[PDB]
Amino acid sequence: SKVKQDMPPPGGYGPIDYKRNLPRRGLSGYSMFAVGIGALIFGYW
Amino acid sequence: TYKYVNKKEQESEVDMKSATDNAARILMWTELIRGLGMTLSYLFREPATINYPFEKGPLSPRFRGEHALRRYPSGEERCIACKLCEAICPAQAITIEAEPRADGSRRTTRYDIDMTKCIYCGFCQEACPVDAIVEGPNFEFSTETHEELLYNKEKLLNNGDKWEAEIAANIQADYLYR
Amino acid sequence: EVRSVFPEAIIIRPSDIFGREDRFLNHFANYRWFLAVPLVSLGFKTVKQPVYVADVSKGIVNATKDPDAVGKTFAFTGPNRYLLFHLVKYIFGMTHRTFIPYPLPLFVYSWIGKLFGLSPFEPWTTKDKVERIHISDVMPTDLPGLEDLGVQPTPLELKSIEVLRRHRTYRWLSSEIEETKPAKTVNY
Amino acid sequence: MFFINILTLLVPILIAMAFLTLVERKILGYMQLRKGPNIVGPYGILQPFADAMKLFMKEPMRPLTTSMSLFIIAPTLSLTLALSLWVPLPMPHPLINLNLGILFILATSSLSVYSILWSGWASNSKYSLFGALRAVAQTISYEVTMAIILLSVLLMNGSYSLQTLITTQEHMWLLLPAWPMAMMWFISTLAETNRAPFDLTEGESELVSGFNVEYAAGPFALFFMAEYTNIILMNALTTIIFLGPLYYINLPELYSTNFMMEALLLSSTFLWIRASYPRFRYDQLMHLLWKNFLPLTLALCMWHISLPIFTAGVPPYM
Amino acid sequence: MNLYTVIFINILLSLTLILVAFWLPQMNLYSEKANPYECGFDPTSSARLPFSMKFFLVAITFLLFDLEIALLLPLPWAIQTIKTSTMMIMAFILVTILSLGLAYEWTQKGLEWTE
Amino acid sequence: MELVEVLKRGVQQVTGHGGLRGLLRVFFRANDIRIGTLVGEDKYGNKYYEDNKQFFGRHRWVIYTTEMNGKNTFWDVDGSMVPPEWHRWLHCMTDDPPTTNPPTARKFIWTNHKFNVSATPEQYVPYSTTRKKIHEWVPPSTPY
Amino acid sequence: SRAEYVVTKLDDLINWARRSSLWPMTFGLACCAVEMMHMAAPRYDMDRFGVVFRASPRQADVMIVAGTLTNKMAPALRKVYDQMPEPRYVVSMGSCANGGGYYHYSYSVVRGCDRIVPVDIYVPGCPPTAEALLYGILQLQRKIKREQKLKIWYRR
Ligand SMILES: CCCCCCCCCCCCCCCCCC(=O)OC[C@H](COP(=O)(O)OCCN)OC(=O)CCCCCCCCCCCCCCCCC
Ligand code: SF4
Ligand code: SF4
Ligand code: SF4
Repeated sequence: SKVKQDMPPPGGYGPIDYKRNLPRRGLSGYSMFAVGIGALIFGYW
Repeated sequence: TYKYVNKKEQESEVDMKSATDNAARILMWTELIRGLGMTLSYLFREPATINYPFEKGPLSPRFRGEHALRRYPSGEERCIACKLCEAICPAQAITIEAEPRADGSRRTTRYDIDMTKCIYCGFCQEACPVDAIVEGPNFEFSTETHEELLYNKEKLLNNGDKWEAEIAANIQADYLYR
Repeated sequence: EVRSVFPEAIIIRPSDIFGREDRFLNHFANYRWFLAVPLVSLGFKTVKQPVYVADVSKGIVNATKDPDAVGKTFAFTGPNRYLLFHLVKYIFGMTHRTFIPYPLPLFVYSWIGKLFGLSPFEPWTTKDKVERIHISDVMPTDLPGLEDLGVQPTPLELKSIEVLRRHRTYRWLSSEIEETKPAKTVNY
Repeated sequence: MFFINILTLLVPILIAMAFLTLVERKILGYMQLRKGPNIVGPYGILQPFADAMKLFMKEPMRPLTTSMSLFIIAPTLSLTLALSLWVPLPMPHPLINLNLGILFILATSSLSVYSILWSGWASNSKYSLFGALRAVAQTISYEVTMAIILLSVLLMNGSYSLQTLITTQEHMWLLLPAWPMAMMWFISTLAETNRAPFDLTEGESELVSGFNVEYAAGPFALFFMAEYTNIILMNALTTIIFLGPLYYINLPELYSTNFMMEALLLSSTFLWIRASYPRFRYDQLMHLLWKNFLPLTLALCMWHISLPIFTAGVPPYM
Repeated sequence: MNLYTVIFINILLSLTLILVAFWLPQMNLYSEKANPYECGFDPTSSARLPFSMKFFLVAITFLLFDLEIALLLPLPWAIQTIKTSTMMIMAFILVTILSLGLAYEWTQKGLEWTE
Repeated sequence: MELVEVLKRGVQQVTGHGGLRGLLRVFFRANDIRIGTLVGEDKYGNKYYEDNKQFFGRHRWVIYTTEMNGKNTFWDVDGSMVPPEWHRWLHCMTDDPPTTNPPTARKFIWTNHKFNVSATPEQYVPYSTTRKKIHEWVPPSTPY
Repeated sequence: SRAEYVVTKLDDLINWARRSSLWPMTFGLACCAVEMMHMAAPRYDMDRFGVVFRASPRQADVMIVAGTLTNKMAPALRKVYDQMPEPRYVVSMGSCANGGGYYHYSYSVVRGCDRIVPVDIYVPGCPPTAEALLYGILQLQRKIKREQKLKIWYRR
């Protein structure tokens, strides 16, 4: 019978990811200072 | 080819928005809450640990552990004192001494392995032209003394008479690769 | 009784042995935890001829190969017979702590040893230990000893620091053997 | 009856330290994709007792190069102060009601430093001395900020007593007026207790068990439990001062339970912080806490001096 | 008597625990375990030698800042006075002067360590 | 909801080892309550459960015997007690257990496996399997 | 009930403590130390069994000789073993330390750590699988479980 050698499947393997993926998130900074200062002024009152 | 890892293109763009963003990176520990959330994410994952004596890590038929001397299905001793397993053993762990068995057969009167010299490399089992000595599956033969790890013909034949049900099957899997 | 049962035997009779984990020099050096050391008759009228462990060991290990020594007793004594007061003074000089000697009778020191031996653990002192400490060692020259067996005995002054540096403090641990004005020997 | 109250205040805190050990190990584990102790007990509830018994049965060490007096009296001081700090804690009704409670806290902690600092000297070793000097630098870093932060915080309370903050926080946490003060106090409590990222005294890969390398047995156990008691103490102080739970004069047990919840969260945050970040360098710590926290601390002290006045919000004396 | 009682009790707890730690176990004392650790090999020298520290100036100014803490700490009692302006101005002067001294030390590189 | 389903699964785990006696006998002896399909028992009494929805280190596990060859293994559990019929399956060398795919029987293979022996008697003491190489002269039993 | 029974039970308790809280030492010289790390890794977590590393020997109850022991490193190993406070145990890991291993016949190798320190258990391999070293650790636990120290104290 014919050979069997554990070759890769026909059509190649799928696309592997290797690049960096660190997704941006969070608020705009303006909003964070605003929330802090609002809580601060409310607590002062 | 190549590529830079810690090289910005260049500088000289700033606005109040970017300054506020960097100043809220500072003063709020923004890039540290990310690591905190990472470790929190790991808190809620199924851990990879296993109850060892009950559930055990996966091994292969090629796995080489304890040593054992095998027989034919007739119960005949399979080694023939050809003494190349000791010739190639790169730690000089194997001493062999032979005689005619009084049946006129080539057999060993001696087969020792200092298992504190064996590097568990498998050269002996891939050199034995009869598949007499193998390197069995076992990895749970820790002892309280050095003398127990100085084997002889009887201990190896006992390991063979013990693990043949596993050795024969793993060989059944692993030949056609060798 | 050992002769009566098994003749062709060897009976070694050492003096009070000293060594790294003995109960002779360490026993006299642990008298610092009490702020003064008692000695019957201030140590005088008592003589000690100690021996080192290596000497007794080499003696036994050669006697198990010597074709002689089949019906022979031995006196593993060692050299430099010592008087107890001067010996404890040397111990408390090599162990650089202090030295406050004072006399004590044998009956009260025996009662002390008794109530110390009231212990489920390893006692610090016993009546028989006091008695054995305060009787002198026989002049051993009626018997062969080590040099008839192949060991040259070791003086205390050369091996005592190995035993006694454990007991020193800082300010004295880095002190040598040649700064202790050695003990005064006797012959009697 | 005061002795029974001492029991109720002492033995559960020791149980809670001993189980903070287990909680630390298990949370670090599950943050490391592993399971902590689950063998000795049903879920590891006996591993602290195993650890303690093993330590108190190991032979101690009285080395030759050391000073035995400081060597033995320093762990005593450490546990004694760590366990005396818990005494005036209002939860809500304290055992010892002092009019200068936080001063007692500050003095007791600044004396708790001396346990480390005398143990490291008596242990005549290079690593112990490294650790003692590192502790000197650490205290020099954080004590100024601790005092001024607590001053500016209590400037809207009116007193150094801790029972008064339960009334100051009757309707609102002090976290909202002062979140920056709370931030820097949290990091100060972190540098205090010699906890991560500011370990810097038991710096395993820099100082191989600094101030403890010559300590083996129950002495080492004493240092360990003192650390793990001061941790819970500092979290309790954070949640008493800032995260004020609910008083409800009829029901003090509600205060006790909400205090429990908040201190548990803050201690778990300490462990989380340990698992996340690496160690500082002990000059980066001084530079940080003198060049980022102290100017801002002084400025917010100024602000909280002005703020009672231009708001007409001066607190009362009793 | 209550605080004295609590502190005596904690002292007794610690001393009893150390007695237990020292007189319960079994000992095998000898000089190779009672000599200092120093990572396998023996010390080349003593630990009781001069240790050149490099934040001595920061230590002195910590002492001065602790005195400034002492001066600032009576404010929770000062604020209940009737004036409220002399104390305002004096606290402002004190804090601004402390911060000016800190800025001078910073610029003249005292907070930095002697390399 | 979801919480309810996982709590139902927890109840199934709690009530699937006989009763409280067996539940504790398993929990304090293996530190896991996880239920699986009984693949096959041993001649000593081991159980060899299985559950394939778990990840690839917990989908097969043993629940050891309380007495193997007179050792009282209720607590002194060890991994050597798994005979070679199940070593291959437990260490995931196969997907074919000895209930369906048993091994070839031979007249020299041990019928009674042995746990690891290193401290007891019944252990291995080494020695030379060879014989006297040089033979010494046996003198006569007579004079002259 | 009886004094001997009480002593047996107290022995069981103290053995359980020393057996469940053993604190090995960060002493890894060669390749075998990587399998020691992997036994500290999540799959075979040692801390599950109450086994946590302490870098100091004086806070350590056991040493794992994981690597080759040279003539130059043997004094340090012995100093460290001495500095460990009793009760203390040793575990030789790999053919390099149990015996000489792949370097038995060389000039700068001690042909067994058992020439320098006493060994309770020998773990064989080159390297041993982390499961194998875990078997060795649990075998040391089984060994401590049968000390009978207070029993001999009672019977003296
Ligand atoms: C109404 C008008 C008036 C209003 C007045 C108020 C104005 C707004 C005030 C905002 C000030 C907030 C205070 C923030 C303090 C932090 C200061 C800072 O800049 O960070 C310090 C440090 C800097 O690190 P670096 O990268 O080197 O930057 C320095 C560059 N020279 O970076 C660090 O701190 C990192 C070291 C700390 C890491 C510790 C880990 C902490 C993890 C987060 C814990 C969060 C939980 C807090 C819970 C506390 C609740 C009690
Ligand atoms: S596996 Fe390698 S080292 Fe071991 S006995 Fe065989 S040939 Fe020798
Ligand atoms: S075991 Fe194999 S290689 Fe070695 S002597 Fe026997 S037949 Fe030859
Ligand atoms: S026995 Fe093998 S794996 Fe272990 S240290 Fe030696 S060469 Fe490396």
